[PDB]
Amino acid sequence: MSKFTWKELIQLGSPSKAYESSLACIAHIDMNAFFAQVEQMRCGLSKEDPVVCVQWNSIIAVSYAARKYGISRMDTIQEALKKCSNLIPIHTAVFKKGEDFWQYHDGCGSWVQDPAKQISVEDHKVSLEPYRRESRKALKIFKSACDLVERASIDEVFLDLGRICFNMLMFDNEYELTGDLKLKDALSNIREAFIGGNYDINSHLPLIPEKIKSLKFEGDVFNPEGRDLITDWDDVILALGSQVCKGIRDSIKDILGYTTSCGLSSTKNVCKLASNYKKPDAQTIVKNDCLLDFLDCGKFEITSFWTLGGVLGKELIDVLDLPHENSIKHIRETWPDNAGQLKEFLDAKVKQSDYDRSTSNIDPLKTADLAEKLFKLSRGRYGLPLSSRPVVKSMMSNKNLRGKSCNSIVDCISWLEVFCAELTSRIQDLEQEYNKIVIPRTVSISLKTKSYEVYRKSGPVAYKGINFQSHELLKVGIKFVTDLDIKGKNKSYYPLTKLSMTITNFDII
DNA sequence: TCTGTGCTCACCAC
DNA sequence: GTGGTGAGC
Ligand SMILES: Nc1ncnc2c1ncn2[C@H]1C[C@H](O)[C@@H](COP(=O)(O)OP(=O)(O)OP(=O)(O)O)O1
Ligand SMILES: [Ca+2]
Ligand SMILES: [Ca+2]
Ligand SMILES: [Ca+2]
Ligand SMILES: [Ca+2]
Repeated sequence: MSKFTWKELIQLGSPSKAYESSLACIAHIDMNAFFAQVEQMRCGLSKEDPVVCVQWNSIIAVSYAARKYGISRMDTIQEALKKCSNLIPIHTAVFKKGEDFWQYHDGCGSWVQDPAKQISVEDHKVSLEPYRRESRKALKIFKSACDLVERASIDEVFLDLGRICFNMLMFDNEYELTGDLKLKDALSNIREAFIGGNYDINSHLPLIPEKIKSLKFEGDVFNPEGRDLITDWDDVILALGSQVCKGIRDSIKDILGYTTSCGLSSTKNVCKLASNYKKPDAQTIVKNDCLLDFLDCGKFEITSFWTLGGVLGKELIDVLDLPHENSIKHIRETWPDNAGQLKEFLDAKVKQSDYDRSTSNIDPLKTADLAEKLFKLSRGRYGLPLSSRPVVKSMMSNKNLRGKSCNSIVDCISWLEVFCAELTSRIQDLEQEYNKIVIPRTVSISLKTKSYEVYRKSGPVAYKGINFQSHELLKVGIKFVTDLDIKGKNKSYYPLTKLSMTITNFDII
């Protein structure tokens, strides 16, 4: 008999509950050196070209070819050039003050000797739109290939591979395990059993068939301990996932040119670590059996977990007297029976004045949740559902001003054109994300004076029509900046040190 | 193979 | 209400 029940297997077929099954097959896919690849691709360059994406004098993304020279985000452009003279730095696109479009100034930048070809920080604003556009393309590819996709960030997704896995397992007559061997023949038992319907759902699954063990994982399977690859149905699901996953990743590579790193496990949190384990263009598979091996390999700490890499993670180091090293094993070793034992410990720790509820990130009421979470996380069995992102509350386009650039109403107005164009662009990236029409009803203009005093005017934006139009947003912005200018006469004001436009009260009609 | 004249977003103590 | 801040790119 198998460790797993029919109920846990069948649940993969359900988007709502697939993640809760210990048989969950989840993937985390992260674009390698994302802005550098998008610039590489746009400029017709190879994967092995040492390109660097730059903002002013900083490096914001470093291609894996560039990293062979010890270049990193830490280096300034000039520094990175001393490591590799053949470096290809590419500035992000920029808005020019007073223009409503961004553009690329190729062969320009602070590293370029010629004074003619610079991108002055004083007169320009970075646009990340090209990276947003590319991310959106990636997203349409992922969404086409998988019925539940979470957009974790601009270059990251989670995929719930449940349906695909389950359906491939049960109904896929195409697939070849080997020459003269197919899935339908290798899995005839469980497939006949499933259609048969004669199982009780809490009945355990039949033992995997010897013939299934020839099923190949795609990518790098992390078992330091040389465990057997396929011992149970979870390993069958994960292996099927890995194949499905490579194909999706090859899609991204073939349509858009981007390499990715990918983590495959039964859990999001573990997927996130695993995608990051090998870069670039690698798939890391972590089987449930190798979970402990993986978490204990020495690269990870309590602090590695998502939402525990912040101050809350620190408090947990202090509040559980955690070792600086091997803290994952530690937490599992200290409370090996159940969430309860650690919950109680937290409660006991809380009361003695080792801390005050003024600077604390730990909620006493919901202390169980924390204990379940850590207990689960430490064994790599804490499964969160994939979710969509919260609707957008506000969008701001800002410029921190240096110099005397903003010395007048017309200067402001020139910066406003840029903010307004950028915001208009971003409304659209959202209209396409939501496939619904999105209009902001309120605008706010803010500025900091020469002496850093804040001025702000906030109000409704009138549309002479049903459709949002950029020029209407600008018009209200102009009025507000004009009113604020009047407000500041004979007071510290110009030259300004900051100016921004924030939209809010989005109607998602 | 963390960082600064980065950039943005959301939260909640004052 | 929001500036300072925390967090994430
Ligand atoms: N500290 C930062 N400053 C500016 N831009 C950043 C920073 N961190 C990330 N970004 C931008 C540029 C990155 O290409 C993109 C995605 O971030 P991230 O995935 O962490 O790194 P990456 O894709 O550049 O490298 P990796 O291959 O390690 O994922 O977001
Ligand atoms: Ca990345
Ligand atoms: Ca990332
Ligand atoms: Ca097992
Ligand atoms: Ca302590």
